[PDB]
Amino acid sequence: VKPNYALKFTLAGHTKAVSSVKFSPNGEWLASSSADKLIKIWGAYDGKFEKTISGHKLGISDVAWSSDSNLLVSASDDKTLKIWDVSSGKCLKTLKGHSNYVFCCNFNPQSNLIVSGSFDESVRIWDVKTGKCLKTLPAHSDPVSAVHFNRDGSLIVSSSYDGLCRIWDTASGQCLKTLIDDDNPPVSFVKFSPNGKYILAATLDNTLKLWDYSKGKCLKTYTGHKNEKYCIFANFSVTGGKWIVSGSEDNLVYIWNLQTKEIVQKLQGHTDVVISTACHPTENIIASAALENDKTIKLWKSDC
Ligand SMILES: COc1cc(CNC(=O)c2ccc(F)c(CNC3=NCCN3)c2)cc(OC)c1
Repeated sequence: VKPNYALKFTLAGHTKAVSSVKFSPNGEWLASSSADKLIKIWGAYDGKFEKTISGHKLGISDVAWSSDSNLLVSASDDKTLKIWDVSSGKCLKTLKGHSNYVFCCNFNPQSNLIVSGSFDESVRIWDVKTGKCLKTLPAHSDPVSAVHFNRDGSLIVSSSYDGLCRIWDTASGQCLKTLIDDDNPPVSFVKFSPNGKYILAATLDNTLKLWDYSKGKCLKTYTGHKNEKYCIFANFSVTGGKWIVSGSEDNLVYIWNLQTKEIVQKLQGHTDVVISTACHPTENIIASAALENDKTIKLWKSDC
């Protein structure tokens, strides 16, 4: 019915706002990225600081794991992405081509491609092994807020401050569908559901929506949080109860029942906007991270 997430660890070390937290697919790590130009690796279960990964010349707005938990990709204001070997901490490739800040990134499930979105209004598709840019999509007419592959890798969903949500054919780069075709409000985050049938989208009017991709129709709307300014990550929680999880500009983590749309819990503790949340792949564990008045990551655990 409702979860009982409670604060277990607070992870300190970043010196500017945290921008993104992500659990490794094998469950043992949390990665965090920050405006302080650093990636940090933490033990997922005990919050134990593991290492700092450094090399970007300006702040990092997103980081993402490969399917095998061995690689990270980061998106930076230095206009590049970097692919990192987590074990060594070494930068394997620097992905050059965007002409403005890189804001968002993800691997495909095969982990042979990286997709990126930028303030230059484009979506780029990159070959992981060579670091070459395979395609540049003129996807949007304002900064790109999120990019995500579906479960079989054949689709990319993108969102932008231009108000659009578009779905792209990975193989050809051509647009399959414009899911949201408004010019306002900004679409500040999007992500496929784990089975690839639905799309979770945030708009900067304090709204999250669950869309049916195939039918192009809105199935659920989630409200009650504060989101009018920042591109805040949102998540499907699937290890226990089926929830939607999101940060909020009132410094709380919100948890909703996916089916009934009722708020089931609000997690209090951060002292700034909760910009990023992540859900552990096998345990009922949430990671949350906050902006510059706070700069910490918090690990929360639930019995269900
Ligand atoms: C007025 O125009 C704007 C204002 C903005 C406002 N900036 C942010 O919300 C922001 C800044 C730094 C971050 F690290 C993060 C968190 N990172 C992240 N979220 C989803 C993928 N990665 C968010 C954005 C924008 O385009 C994107 C255009």
